[PDB]
Amino acid sequence: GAMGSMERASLIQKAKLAEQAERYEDMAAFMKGAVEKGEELSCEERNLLSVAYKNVVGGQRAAWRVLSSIEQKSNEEGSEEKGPEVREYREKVETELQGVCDTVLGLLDSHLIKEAGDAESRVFYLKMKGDYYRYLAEVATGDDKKRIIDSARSAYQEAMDISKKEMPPTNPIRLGLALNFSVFHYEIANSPEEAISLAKTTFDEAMADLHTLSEDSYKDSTLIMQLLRDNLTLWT
Amino acid sequence: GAMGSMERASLIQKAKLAEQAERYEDMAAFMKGAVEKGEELSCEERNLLSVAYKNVVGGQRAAWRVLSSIEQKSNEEGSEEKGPEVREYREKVETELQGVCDTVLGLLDSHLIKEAGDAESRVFYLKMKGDYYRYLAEVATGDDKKRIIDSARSAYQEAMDISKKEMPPTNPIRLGLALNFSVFHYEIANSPEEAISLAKTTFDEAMADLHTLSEDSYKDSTLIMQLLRDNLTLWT
Amino acid sequence: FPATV
Amino acid sequence: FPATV
Ligand SMILES: COC[C@H]1CC[C@@H]2/C1=C\[C@]1(C)C(=C([C@H](C)CNC(C)=O)C[C@@H]1O)[C@@H](O)[C@H](O)[C@@H]2C
Ligand SMILES: COC[C@H]1CC[C@@H]2/C1=C\[C@]1(C)C(=C([C@H](C)CNC(C)=O)C[C@@H]1O)[C@@H](O)[C@H](O)[C@@H]2C
Ligand SMILES: [Mg+2]
Ligand SMILES: [Mg+2]
Ligand SMILES: [Mg+2]
Ligand SMILES: [Mg+2]
Ligand SMILES: [Mg+2]
Ligand SMILES: [Mg+2]
Repeated sequence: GAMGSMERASLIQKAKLAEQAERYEDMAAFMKGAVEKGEELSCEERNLLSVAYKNVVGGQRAAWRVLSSIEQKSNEEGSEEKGPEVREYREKVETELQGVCDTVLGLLDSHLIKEAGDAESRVFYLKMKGDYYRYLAEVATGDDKKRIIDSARSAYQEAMDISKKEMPPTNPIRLGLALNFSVFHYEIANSPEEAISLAKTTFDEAMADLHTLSEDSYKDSTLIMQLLRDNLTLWT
Repeated sequence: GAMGSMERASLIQKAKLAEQAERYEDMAAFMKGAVEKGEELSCEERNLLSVAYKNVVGGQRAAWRVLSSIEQKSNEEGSEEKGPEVREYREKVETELQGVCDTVLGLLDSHLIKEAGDAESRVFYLKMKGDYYRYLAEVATGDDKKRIIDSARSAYQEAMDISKKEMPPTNPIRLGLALNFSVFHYEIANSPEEAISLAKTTFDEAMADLHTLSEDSYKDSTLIMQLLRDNLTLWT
Repeated sequence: FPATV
Repeated sequence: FPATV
């Protein structure tokens, strides 16, 4: 596409500059261009890709939630019918969000996942696949809502199976995957008990593996562990 | 343009929704579409237009500053030549910023300013004109840098002359105009003494007019007065 | 909302 | 940076 003429290393460089500048749409476009060069991504490059799109779709989600809440109140008993505008603009944001999710899912399917053989890349990408189907599910209503939910579940489950076989319990990717799959259970799949069980088991098994880590590996790990605890406190 | 098929009232409605959602690019596009309907803007609509574009160009400016600082350090003695990427990406953001400023200046010239006859609209739009030429000046270097600076000065000055004749000293538009013209003097025109004199005179003359106001008019006014004082404290 | 990473 | 409105 429009990044086809730019060197891979230059795209990576500019993705890092965009991050520093909090220009996440640009970041995402640079990283999409880098993925489309066809080479596998390194560990640091995978993080650039995920950060970029997480921040883009995060903003879209926050806006969608604002508009959906306005829309719902606008459809209460005793609310003045204020016309089609709120629905229209919610739909506009929704379609843009879906477009970004489809773009990410397309990068993962062409051809990041199929070429990822090491656990740390394969689980990373399958977690992203679950995440972006989850974001599609957050806005889904039609005939394919259940299929979108199952697509998210299936990606998360494959990631979970690999992570438990191939990674230590304190691995940050394993921990973040469990965090998000637990949220998927609570918020998407109407399975709060599974969400709580997964978060607690994950936390406890990570606690018992901390003793093997250096001081630095004891960081993003206890960081994500605190998010698991935060969620458990919200949920119980 | 792309808003040509949407009702003016619907564009205004959606601009307010975009603001609530912190979707300022959308906000700006809706308000551009509203301006292009060709009718004058009300007081509230003028505020929607200015907020939208202020937030868009504000983000671009913040990013430009991050990248320009990286670029400058990259051009220090003993800095590894890291290639053209930082300059390129700074230029990309700069060109996009210039594009937004040109769009705003085009709306003001076609035909907001020429149809604005009441002081509160004419000063408002001329202040915006000064502001967006100021943002162009912040990134300007070539043959027309001095002309861009003088365009900003000329718009601010016409706004100042009208505001002093036609508005009370506590009028928030008059106060905000003086605030920004003072910053123009300090940061753009290399005239810190004029900046300080303007901020102090404005503050003192507003102080002496507060007694005429209701409790609410005593609000955005003392709000902007505090910004004048903040700047004076930074500058002295 | 609950936390995700 | 100084304040503007
Ligand atoms: C596809 O899922 C990516 C998830 C899995 C967990 C974690 C992930 C994303 C990123 C790149 C990382 C984060 C850690 C928690 C950041 N630390 C701090 C703030 O102190 C947050 C970032 O969003 C990484 O650093 C972390 O190593 C890994 C990759
Ligand atoms: C073209 O220049 C617009 C400037 C002139 C001063 C002020 C302006 C902009 C807006 C629309 C307004 C502001 C006041 C200060 C907001 N108050 C608070 C936060 O408590 C900030 C907004 O950016 C307005 O409300 C204020 O009335 C006027 C219009
Ligand atoms: Mg090459
Ligand atoms: Mg839809
Ligand atoms: Mg289990
Ligand atoms: Mg009409
Ligand atoms: Mg340039
Ligand atoms: Mg004077």
